[PDB]
Amino acid sequence: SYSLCTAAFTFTKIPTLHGTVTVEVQYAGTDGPCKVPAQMAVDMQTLTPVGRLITANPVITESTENSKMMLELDPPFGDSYIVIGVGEKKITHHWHRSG
Amino acid sequence: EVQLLESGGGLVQPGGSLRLSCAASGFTFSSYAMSWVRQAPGKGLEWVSAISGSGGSTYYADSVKGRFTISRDNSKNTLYLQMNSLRAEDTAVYYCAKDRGPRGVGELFDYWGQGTLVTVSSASTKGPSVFPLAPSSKSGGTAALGCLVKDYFPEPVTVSWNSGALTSGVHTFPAVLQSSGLYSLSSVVTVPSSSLGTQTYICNVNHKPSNTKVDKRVEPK
Amino acid sequence: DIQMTQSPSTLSASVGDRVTITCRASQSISSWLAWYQQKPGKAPKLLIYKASSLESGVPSRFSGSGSGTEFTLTISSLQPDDFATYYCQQYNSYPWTFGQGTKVEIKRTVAAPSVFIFPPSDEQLKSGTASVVCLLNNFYPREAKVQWKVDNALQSGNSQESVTEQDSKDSTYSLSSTLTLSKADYEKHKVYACEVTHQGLSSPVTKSFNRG
Repeated sequence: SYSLCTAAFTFTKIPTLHGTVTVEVQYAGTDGPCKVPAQMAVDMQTLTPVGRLITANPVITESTENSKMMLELDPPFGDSYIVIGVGEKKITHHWHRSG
Repeated sequence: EVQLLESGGGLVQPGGSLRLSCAASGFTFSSYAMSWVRQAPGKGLEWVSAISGSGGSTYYADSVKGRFTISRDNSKNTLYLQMNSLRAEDTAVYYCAKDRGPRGVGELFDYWGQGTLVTVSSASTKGPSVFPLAPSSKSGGTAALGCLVKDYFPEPVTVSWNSGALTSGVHTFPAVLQSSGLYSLSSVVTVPSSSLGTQTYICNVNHKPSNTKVDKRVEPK
Repeated sequence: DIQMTQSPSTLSASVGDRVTITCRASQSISSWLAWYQQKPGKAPKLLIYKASSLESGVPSRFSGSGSGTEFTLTISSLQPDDFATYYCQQYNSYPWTFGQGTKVEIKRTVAAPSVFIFPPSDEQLKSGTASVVCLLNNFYPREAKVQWKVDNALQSGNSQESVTEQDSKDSTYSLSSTLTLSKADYEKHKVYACEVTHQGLSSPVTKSFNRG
C-alpha cells in the first residue's frame, strides 16, 4: 500500500494502439515510491473518472527525481482530458478518439 | 459554514500518549483532504501530518513519523491524530485544517480551527494564586488596579473583569515562565479618577486544568 | 526539506504606507506558494495561493508575485486591521514547509507611558512570598527599559516582564515587570522603585514606595 505522490508531473513525448492510448510523464519529486494518479475526465466538473486506465497500479518505484513512466489508458470516444496527478499540480491534455 | 472544532488535548507526561479529534461540519468531508499543523508557543507553524479524502494515502513529518498516526472516519465527519510517544518538543497548539481543493493531498490549508493545546511535561497540575493589585497613587495618575495570577501549570488561564462587564482599559499580558517552571500572569485595568468607592472591581480567574476559577475583589488601600 | 525564509523578521509602518514582505526558497518551486495571516490568539487565514491568486474575501490591497525562488507579498495601503504576523508556505512538495513569519506593526506618534507600581498584597505575604509589580501603560514604541532599584540598589535575576500585543484602537503597547522576593528577604529593605527609560520620556520616570 503506497501514498499518492505530492509533487508535480510533466508531459514529455506526446503520442494510438487501435483503441488504447500511451503517454509518458516525468515526476519531479523525491517522495518515491508513491502512486501515480492518472485518469481521464471532462474537467472543471469534479473530474469524474471516465475511461479505463489500463496500466496496472502505476507506482514510481524509485525515490530519485525526474523518473520516466509509460502509461496506457482507455480514453472514451470524442474529446477528453487526460488528467495526470491529484491536487493543484494535476496536469490536463486533450484527446479525440477516431470519430 | 465551514466550522472546525479540535478536541482532545491537554497535559501528558513525556513518553505517554494522547489522541486529538476534529469534528468537521460545513462541507462534504468524503471529498476533501485534512492535515494537522502545530505551533509551538512563541514560534511559527510546523506541519505535522496530512491524510487523503479516502484515507488511502497518509503523510507525516520526520520529527513525527513512526510515533503519530493520522486517521479518518468519513461516516462521522471527524478526523483524528493518534500521538503515542510524546516528548517535550511536541508541546504546541495543534490545528486541524482542510485542503483548499477537494480530492487533493493537503497542498494548501484553506480553513483552520482555533486549535487545542498539548503541553508535555513531568510537572503536575498546579492551581494559581490570585492576589490583588491594590490601587493607590492618591485626581491621581488616572487610577490603575489589577490582579497577579501566580504559580500555575499548564498555560491555559483566562481572566475577566467584573464578570465580563469591565472591558475597556484592561491589559492581559502574556504569561512568563518563571525559573521554578511555573507561570505567572498580571492583568490590569485603568478606571476613572473618582469612581473607586462607587463601582467595585473583581477579576475572575479560571484555570480549567486545575478547576480553580476564582473571584478576587480588588479593594483600594 | 524546502527551506522557506522570510524577510524581514519584523516590520514597522504607518497606515496608508505600502509594505512588501519577502520569501526566498531553498530550491525552485515555480508558483506553488501560499501566504497566511495570523492575528495574536487566532488561527491562520489563507490569503493568497499560487503566488498571486487572492482567496475570496481578501481585500484588493493584498497582491502576490514571484516565481521559482523569490516571492513577495504586497499591501498597497496599510490599514489598521492588517497588523498581524504573516507566514510563507511552499506546497511544491512534501513536507509542506513554512517560513518563520513576518510581524507587521503599526507606526504611531511616540507615546510616553504612565508608570505605576504595586506593593505586595498582605494575602501573599502570609503565603511566604512577596512580588512587586511595575506597570507601563499605553506607550509607543515597544522598545522600553524597566529597572528595579531596592534601597537604591539595582536588581537582576528576580524580575520577569511581559508586553501586550499592539492595541487596535491606539496602537500602543503595555508591559509589566514582576519583581519577586522572599518574605524574609523582602522584610529587610524599605524603598522599592522601578526606573523607566523610554523614547518618549524627557528624563527617566521612577515611581516607588517605602515599607517592608
